[PDB]
Amino acid sequence: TETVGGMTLDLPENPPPIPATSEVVTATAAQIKELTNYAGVAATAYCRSVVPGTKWDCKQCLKYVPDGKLIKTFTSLLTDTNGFILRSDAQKTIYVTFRGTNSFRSAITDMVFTFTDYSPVKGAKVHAGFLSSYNQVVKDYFPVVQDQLTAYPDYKVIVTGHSLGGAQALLAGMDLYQREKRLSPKNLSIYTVGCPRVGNNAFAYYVDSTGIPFHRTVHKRDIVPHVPPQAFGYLHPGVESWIKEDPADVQICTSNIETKQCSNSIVPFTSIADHLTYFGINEGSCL
Repeated sequence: TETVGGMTLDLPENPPPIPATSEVVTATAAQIKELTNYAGVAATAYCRSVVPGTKWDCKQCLKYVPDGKLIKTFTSLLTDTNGFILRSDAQKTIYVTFRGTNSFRSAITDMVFTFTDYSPVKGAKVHAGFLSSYNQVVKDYFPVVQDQLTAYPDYKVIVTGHSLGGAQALLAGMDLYQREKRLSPKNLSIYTVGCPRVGNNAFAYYVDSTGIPFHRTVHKRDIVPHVPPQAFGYLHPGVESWIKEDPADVQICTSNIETKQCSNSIVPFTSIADHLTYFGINEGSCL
């Protein structure tokens, strides 16, 4: 079938098997568990009972944050960007979670690569679409994170998303770092699953300079972390955790600028199907 940026949407038959990986370190069980748990939280955003239902009783909800309390949900129609803030007293965590559209295949096939300037950092540019969506939802969530952190000032803030939601997560994390001075690398972290590239080289260097931990989990041959194209100027910051095969073969490329050794090693034999499951958790349909 079809390609985007030279990469398949549907996997051929007889793709080269995924090549063995021998810096790059195997994730421990504990690290896998933690990536899994925040992948699960990200998955709940696609549940209509959560947004806009405003309940926390979904399957992955009670599995990963059993004592969760929804503080706020929000939706921007124009790009179908949705999210929530949730607090766990048991885990001492304030969660900021986002998605974009659940129409994944069209979203990738129609995506346009145009940059807008990233105004906090001269020379830095981010995908114009992602940034417009962010500028809609920031009004909804930012005051609420400030308010919860005032009320629970010892809690950490975890920002998580799948797919286009991962783009919102990273933009939120950078905004929180910029404007909420009570947050730093000690108490703020960003986790994503199937995150596309979000900005240019300078944006990526900036993100790395903040020291805010940005985790990019990528599931086997998932196309989405490979768009938009590097050749257009885009570059991933963050540390890639690449699920090659569960339950134990998850490889960490510890460098904070994307490398050739994790999921970029399977390009251009990618798939949209691989975008839909992370650690056995369905991402996109609340299954």
